[PDB]
Parts: sequence; C-alpha cells; structure tokens
Amino acid sequence: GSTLVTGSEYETMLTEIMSMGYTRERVVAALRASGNNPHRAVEYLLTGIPG
Repeated sequence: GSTLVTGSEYETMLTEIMSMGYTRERVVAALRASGNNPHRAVEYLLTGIPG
C-alpha cells in the first residue's frame, strides 16, 4: 500500500536531484517546500518556489 517515504528513499531522492547540479542545501530546501514530492521539488529548483 501507500506509505510514507523512508529515510533511505529520501536520501536517494536527495542525491538523485543533486546529480542535476544542485547543492545539497538547495535540494533539501526544495524537498521541504514540496513535501518530498520530487516533481515539485525539481520544478522549484528549475523555475522557483511559489511566490
């Protein structure tokens, strides 16, 4: 069933997005802003957070 992401899955998501050329600090902030939705996190990194 649908469960919350695990810590290890979060870390792989974080490092995967970092491989696009973003610092760890920025990706962590984007993932927080997106609620661990990688699609929104990447959108925020590409074109900016809401506002």
